Amino acid sequence: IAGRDIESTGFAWWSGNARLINVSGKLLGAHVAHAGLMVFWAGAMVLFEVSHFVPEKPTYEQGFILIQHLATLGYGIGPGGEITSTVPYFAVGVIHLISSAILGFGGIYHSLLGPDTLEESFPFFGYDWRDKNKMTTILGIHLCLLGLGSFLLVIKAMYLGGVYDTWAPGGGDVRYITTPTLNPIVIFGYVFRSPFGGDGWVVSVNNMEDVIGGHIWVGILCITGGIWHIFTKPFAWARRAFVWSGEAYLSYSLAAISLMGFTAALYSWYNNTAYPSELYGPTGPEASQAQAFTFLVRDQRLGANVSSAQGPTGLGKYLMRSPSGEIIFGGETMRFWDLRAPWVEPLRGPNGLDINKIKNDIQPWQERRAAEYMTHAPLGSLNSVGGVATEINSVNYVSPRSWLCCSHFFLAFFFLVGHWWHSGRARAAAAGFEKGINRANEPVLSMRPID
Amino acid sequence: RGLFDLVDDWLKKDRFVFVGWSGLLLFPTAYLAAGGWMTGTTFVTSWYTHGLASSYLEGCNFLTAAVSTPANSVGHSLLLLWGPEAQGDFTRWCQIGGLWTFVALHGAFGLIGFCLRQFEIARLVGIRPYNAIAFSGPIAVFVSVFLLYPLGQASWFFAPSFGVAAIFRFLLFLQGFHNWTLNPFHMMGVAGILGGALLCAIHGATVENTLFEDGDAANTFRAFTPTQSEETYSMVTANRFWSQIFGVAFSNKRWLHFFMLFVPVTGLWTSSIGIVGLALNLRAYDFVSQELRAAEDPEFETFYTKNHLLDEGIRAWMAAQDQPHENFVFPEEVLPRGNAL
Amino acid sequence: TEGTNEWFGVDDLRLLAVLFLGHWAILSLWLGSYGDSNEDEDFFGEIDYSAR
Amino acid sequence: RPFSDIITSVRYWIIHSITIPSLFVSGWLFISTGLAYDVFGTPRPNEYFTQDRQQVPLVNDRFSAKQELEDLTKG
Amino acid sequence: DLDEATRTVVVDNAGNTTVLTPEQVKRGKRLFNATCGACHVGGITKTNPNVGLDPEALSLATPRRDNISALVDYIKNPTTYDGLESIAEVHPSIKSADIYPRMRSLTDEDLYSIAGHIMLSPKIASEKWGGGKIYY
Amino acid sequence: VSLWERFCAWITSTENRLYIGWFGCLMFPTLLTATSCFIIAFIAAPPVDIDGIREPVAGSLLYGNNIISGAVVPSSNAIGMHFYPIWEAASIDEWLYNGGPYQLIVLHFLLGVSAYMGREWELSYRLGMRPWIFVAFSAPVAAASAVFLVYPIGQGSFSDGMPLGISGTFNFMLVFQAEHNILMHPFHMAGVAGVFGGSLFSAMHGSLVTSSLIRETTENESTNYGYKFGQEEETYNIVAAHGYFGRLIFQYASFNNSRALHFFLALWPVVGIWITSMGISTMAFNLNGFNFNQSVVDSQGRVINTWADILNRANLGIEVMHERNAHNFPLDLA
Ligand code: CLA
Ligand code: CLA
Ligand code: CLA
Ligand code: CLA
Ligand SMILES: CC(C)=CCC/C(C)=C/CC/C(C)=C/CC/C(C)=C/CC/C(C)=C/CC/C(C)=C/CC/C(C)=C/CC/C(C)=C/CC/C(C)=C/CC1=CC(=O)C(C)=C(C)C1=O
Ligand SMILES: CC1=C(/C=C/C(C)=C/C=C/C(C)=C/C=C/C=C(C)/C=C/C=C(C)/C=C/C2=C(C)CCCC2(C)C)C(C)(C)CCC1
Ligand SMILES: CC1=C(/C=C/C(C)=C/C=C/C(C)=C/C=C/C=C(C)/C=C/C=C(C)/C=C/C2=C(C)CCCC2(C)C)C(C)(C)CCC1
Ligand SMILES: CC1=C(/C=C/C(C)=C/C=C/C(C)=C/C=C/C=C(C)/C=C/C=C(C)/C=C/C2=C(C)CCCC2(C)C)C(C)(C)CCC1
Ligand code: OEX
Ligand SMILES: [Fe+2]
Repeated sequence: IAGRDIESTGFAWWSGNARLINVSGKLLGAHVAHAGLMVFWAGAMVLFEVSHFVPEKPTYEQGFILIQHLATLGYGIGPGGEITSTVPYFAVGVIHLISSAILGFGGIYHSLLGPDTLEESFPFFGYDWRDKNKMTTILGIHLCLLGLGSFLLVIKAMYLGGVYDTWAPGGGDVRYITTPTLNPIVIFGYVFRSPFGGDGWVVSVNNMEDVIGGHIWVGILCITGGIWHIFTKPFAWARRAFVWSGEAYLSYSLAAISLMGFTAALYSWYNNTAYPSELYGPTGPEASQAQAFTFLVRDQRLGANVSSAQGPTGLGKYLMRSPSGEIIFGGETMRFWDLRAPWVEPLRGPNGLDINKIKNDIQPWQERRAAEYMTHAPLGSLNSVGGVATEINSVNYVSPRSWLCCSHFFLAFFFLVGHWWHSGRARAAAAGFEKGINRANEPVLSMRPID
Repeated sequence: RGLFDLVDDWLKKDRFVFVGWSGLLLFPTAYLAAGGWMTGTTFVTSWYTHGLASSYLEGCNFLTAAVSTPANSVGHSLLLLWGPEAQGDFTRWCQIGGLWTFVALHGAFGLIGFCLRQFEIARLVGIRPYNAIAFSGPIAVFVSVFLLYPLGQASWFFAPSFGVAAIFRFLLFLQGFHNWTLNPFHMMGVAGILGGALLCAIHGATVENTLFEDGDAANTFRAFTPTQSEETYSMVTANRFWSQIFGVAFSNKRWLHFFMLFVPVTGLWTSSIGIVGLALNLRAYDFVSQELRAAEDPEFETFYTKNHLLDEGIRAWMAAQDQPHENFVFPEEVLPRGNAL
Repeated sequence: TEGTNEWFGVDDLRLLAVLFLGHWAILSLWLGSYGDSNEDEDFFGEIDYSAR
Repeated sequence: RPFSDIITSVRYWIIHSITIPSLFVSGWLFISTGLAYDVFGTPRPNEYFTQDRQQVPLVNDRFSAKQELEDLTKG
Repeated sequence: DLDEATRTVVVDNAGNTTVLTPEQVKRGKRLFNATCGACHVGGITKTNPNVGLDPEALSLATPRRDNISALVDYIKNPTTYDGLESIAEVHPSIKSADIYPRMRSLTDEDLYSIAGHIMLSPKIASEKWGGGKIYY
Repeated sequence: VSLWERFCAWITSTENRLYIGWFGCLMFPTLLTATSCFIIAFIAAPPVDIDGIREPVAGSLLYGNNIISGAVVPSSNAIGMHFYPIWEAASIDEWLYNGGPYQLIVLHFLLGVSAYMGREWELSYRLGMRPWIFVAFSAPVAAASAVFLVYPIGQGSFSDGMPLGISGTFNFMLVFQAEHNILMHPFHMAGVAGVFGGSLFSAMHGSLVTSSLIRETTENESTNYGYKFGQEEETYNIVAAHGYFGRLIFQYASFNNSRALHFFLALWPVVGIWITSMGISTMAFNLNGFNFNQSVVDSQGRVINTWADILNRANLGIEVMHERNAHNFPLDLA
């Protein structure tokens, strides 16, 4: 049991995977076995969702999160969010479930039986953590694979079937993206804009031509950055600034994956382009504009001239003006005036909502679309009671947007705590006082009196 | 030798659970208070006192089960099982809320018996009785909330019931009817409790991050002996850290640990004073100068006056259900609503 | 205009000038210590204690 | 006697393989036979409201509380 | 305590009365909460609160909707509150079941159970059904 | 010997009265900006139209408030989550009308208290300490970012952020209970166990050290003069405190390890405040607390109320009265 108890490692059982820091072969097996777990869950969860699928309900009313990712890719999906087959969703889960046995075998092979260190007999795969040239090679190899995977989405959208475009003319449907936006001022205009309202940093991508053109650039950058890190060694300013240890590299990824987790959460909450509302339900902004649209249509049929109808406060009851001047929906939903849902954009001119198009040409599909979005707002309880916190127990519903955003906001915060844990520790373990203060030469004692 | 001395020798014998003379009071009364609470939340209803389901027999979970207070009609009766309301009938005793006064009175003598236990053990171990002094905080909370607050009110009905969501009702009842957040004695209580949890976290993390290297393991828990004389952490480094981070640091370990005692106990004692005031409805309800200004100037709005409209909503929408003995029939036209809600 | 999609909020070229001039000023001080530093001097630790 | 050496001895599990399931069954039979409703006066799901009383029964008298409850629990 | 007397609901416009079987009651609550409950929770209408499912509002529709047969006729063919134009394109119905895929697998026995749940619920909860948040 | 190296040596110097460091280059300008703007806005700031309905709420002392009722009122609902700096406001009076000072204070406070956290890492590194004091401070930082930033992001408006005032805080709490049922959320329950337990363990650990102090003083002088700053010896009998608490409950339930005990003092409130910070952050996206309204049902089908239903009647009273002119439609979806 050498290296597997506290007397040889100095680590207890609860920090027991910290014994894997300097044994590269077992650390390899830990990562491919955990890779086998994520591929297992991807297979098992979407088979659960295929098995529990009913055709009468929309896919956001059934508590699903994974078949809407495949429907956005274009499988089994029809016009307007119609799910047609569920045989492509079954197949994706079988490939992911069968492949987890291969990753699960290579996990427990390299963990229990394979060589504990790769440096002696497999010099291409062996590494020291302090080898800055070898560590940029692993980073560069895995960067080219992320560029190749970003090009797979481009290949899927441009050549192999297309992706679901909720903005498509004729209704939302699967569409080949023929002209992706390659202009770097447009594409990096998402990366360098404000994160705040109206701007909405990277979440505010609003058409599929900017999505696929962004994944071309991400595919270009990751491949040219992968070849860059394979070929080169870190510059002298990089070598002065980082800690070159295994726990330090972990804490760099923990900070980066926490920033991505906060971003993917707000994708789920705000974006209705890559997360179409026919699949994920309406967004928070979308559902309250659907309410103001519903009672505008309700009261205009009763003969209200809704553009002149004064509210209780003196603002517009139905139509008011945004602080920039656009004609928006009135009420408390004036905060969500940046909402650009696909069922309300047919009524927008350059000045905001067009008044004659609201008076004359409001289509019955729009009144239906706003009606189910009003009644399936992302508001619900932990026991999945739909509605506000004062609602009674009859509706069994929580939006998938609310499940996706809350879980990944929970996870992204704790992974930022992991960045703080592991970067504080790796900085102190590199300097050599992570086990405590030396009694012989305490640093504060050899300092000036502090006053 | 003497018969008192043989019993005093047997009660203070070092065994698995120390009994002592205080265990003659604590172990009966705390067992009946805990066991009476488990009996009420599992089996006993609130259908005749409050009109509620409050046991696991009726479908409540752990959050919504309670031992509810007696009916308002019995007043401040002790509700003895042999008393003039139940008259020995155990079933009728549980239905009028007799288990509430069972749990509250045997729980009151359990807290007396537990604080006497802290005095008794400290006298035998030979230390100072500061843990019994610190337990006066929780005793002052229980006495003032569960006993003194309903005694100043109309009946035991307005006491907190012994449940999770029943306590949550008591929190919102005292906002709507008493404006208890506005009370400066609750505010001193919030400062002592959040200040106590702060002092727990800072002192816990400062010791753990100013530890001395006393072993070679990265696991630093092994490098401590319970009988060692050296300090296990650097007070000079810990004082140096907080003097430059915060400007002010502790320099005395004795004053530090007394301060960890002082802050939450003062918070429980100051909040017990204001809840004795709410027993007599001597509440911090209104700032009259803002109420007089907002009466004659109908645009003067503060977050203060917005909170009074929330309280008038609470007092009208919950009063028919929360005081069912009173037969409050409010028509929908008299219930205060905002627009569209 | 605040809801418009400007790079770093730069709507006037005054703001682009002070971003460059501010960042290049501390860069020029920092190059007073880390310019004239050899590129081929490596180390095999987790941390380097090279010079000042 | 220490604790963990008791619960790992097989004599402990000879005694408590009979006594623990017999108490778990006896707690189950306390509910299954409906005895717990009669001991504590808890309403069964049938008997929150009766045919005569469609309202929530409250006790409005202190000293005839035993007799008022007997009239509310006759049906 | 669900006797035959509470389960006795008016079945048609002439005033004849039928008893719902316990299968009609249990399945009718399940189907109503799934199909209709997002807009019709507790008997209110969320998207048009002037037109509720309480039996007084059903009494004042111009085809009087206080029956099992008249409620089933509304699900197969929905009209306005005065019955003058059809609202099948904005209400879930068998007439627009190509529009609403939730109505696509529904027998007439299922509509009988759903109409049973709308008729039985005021007999159980009188003012709570269609009463809104005042009786929550 | 260069100018930048002499500036770096002063910034990272542990001989300054307050440590500055490189996080203090972000901490000191942002927090002094937010402190200057808070004091001026709390004393003298005109009323703010918070709900976007041109009903301005007074928050400052010169407009008739006191310490309890005074607040820095959140931004306008018409602004929403839009960035509202001074230079996007066409006059300072328009910026003051629309709740501009709230966005300036909150964004400089949250930047400055994250830099306060990194400053706590930084001094521990220059002093040779173990690093993780700033991980404990991450629990109140996550709580401040939940009620000031994250809950505005999920609700889509800085108007739903917590007001910078005493009575505005209670208004924030009550509306949150009506709209999210935070009391029935288990993450607030773990937070209450974090602060009730944390102040229990503070009073417990503080009692047992004070109970077992060693004789070093007389009856005339204070007991705290038995400790000398910089002494090497232990100042209290930890065997006597363990023998007391081991007889108070039972022997196996007491820490004899002082390092394990002080770790438990750090972990219990910090994990409890971490969890309740992720309750506010997940009720930001309306994943609310437990809804047990009308869940107990008798044989006929009638609803038997519970204590959750009486709690629901108090939630109904807040929500029909909160923001009483702001709503036009029957559901508060914001
Ligand atoms: C993601 C989960 C995960 C993974 C992949 C690992 C992986 C590893 N751990 Mg870690 N560990 C984990 C979580 C994980 N751990 C957790 C949660 C804890 C706290 C309890 C620990 C505490 C811990 C300690 C204290 C130690 C490790 C050690 C190890 C390493 C060797 C294990 C070994 O040799 O013992 C042999 C293990 C067994 C004989 C158990 C057999 C279990 C098998 C794998 C189950 C397979 C079932 C599966 C269905 C089979 C599918 C087969 C099919 C695909 C063909 C290995 C790389 C050791 C180490 O670091 O060595 C240097 C070590 O000392 N772990
Ligand atoms: C990919 C991310 C990642 C990786 C590879 C590591 C790896 C490591 N961590 Mg780090 N850490 C991380 C993220 C990560 N961590 C995060 C996100 C946090 C904040 C929570 C931390 C906080 C942390 C601390 C405080 C410590 C480590 C330690 C370690 C080392 C040993 C871990 C071990 O054996 O635990 C074995 C696993 C267990 C004992 C089980 C953990 C108990 C979990 C919480 C119970 C599960 C609850 C629930 C079912 C799941 C969570 C809720 C769910 C909804 C998400 C190992 C190098 C230890 C170390 O520093 O060694 C040097 C250590 O003391 N980590
Ligand atoms: C991905 C992480 C990973 C890495 C870095 C390694 C690395 C290694 N493995 Mg391990 N292993 C893994 C996963 C991994 N393996 C998996 C998933 C399995 C189950 C199939 C195994 C089962 C396994 C066995 C049984 C053995 C090894 C051995 C080895 C060592 C020798 C390499 C070799 O055989 O020549 C190089 C190999 C090739 C050039 C052939 C490559 C063929 C593969 C299938 C191509 C993969 C396709 C594509 C790149 C990836 C598609 C999937 C992807 C999208 C996820 C080397 C250290 C040997 C060893 O440790 O000896 C003691 C050994 O006997 N591995
Ligand atoms: C998984 C993604 C990933 C990761 C972890 C890394 C990690 C690293 N990169 Mg690499 N890189 C990547 C993807 C990645 N890269 C991709 C996709 C590209 C193509 C765009 C590059 C192109 C690249 C270059 C050109 C360099 C690095 C460098 C580095 C190393 C330190 C710099 C740093 O990260 O500070 C983060 C710092 C910033 C985000 C700001 C940097 C600002 C620079 C220094 C201004 C200098 C001006 C210069 C002309 C650049 C023009 C752009 C400028 C206007 C911003 C570090 C190992 C540095 C290195 O040491 O290479 C060997 C380096 O010089 N990377
Ligand atoms: C004969 C007849 C007729 C038969 C009838 C049968 C009959 C008689 C039955 C009666 C049986 C009956 C009920 C008796 C049992 C008695 C009984 C237990 C009743 C009480 C009821 C009850 C349920 C009690 C439970 C309450 C309880 C014990 C809770 C405590 C829980 C617990 C484990 C707490 C520990 C908390 C904790 C870890 C705190 C430590 C943290 C802290 C800051 C410590 C500080 C600290 C600690 C140190 O350690 C040292 C060193 C120092 C420095 C220091 O700072
Ligand atoms: C190392 C280690 C570890 C780990 C482990 C792991 C992580 C593993 C993994 C594993 C795995 C990851 C596994 C997997 C498996 C899988 C499988 C085995 C599969 C199978 C499949 C099947 C059989 C299917 C079938 C089917 C079909 C085909 C169709 C449909 C139906 C069904 C689904 C039935 C632990 C933690 C313990 C600790 C110690 C050490
Ligand atoms: C796909 C897509 C897209 C695209 C995207 C992109 C193109 C991206 C990019 C991205 C990017 C481009 C990013 C960047 C990032 C960065 C970062 C994140 C940074 C960081 C930094 C750091 C971390 C640093 C630090 C430091 C300092 C500050 C000091 C010194 C030290 C150190 C170095 C540590 C779009 C939207 C169009 C659409 C949709 C889809
Ligand atoms: C009232 C009364 C009485 C009675 C008393 C007693 C004697 C009682 C007892 C009772 C008891 C004494 C009971 C108990 C019960 C208990 C239970 C029922 C418990 C449960 C628990 C649970 C279920 C928990 C859970 C868990 C676990 C197990 C582990 C993991 C975690 C957790 C925490 C989740 C008498 C006769 C005096 C007469 C007068 C009146
Ligand atoms: O801002 Mn503050 O509180 Ca949230 O819900 Mn809608 O918006 Mn307003 O009302 Mn309710
Ligand atoms: Fe201590």
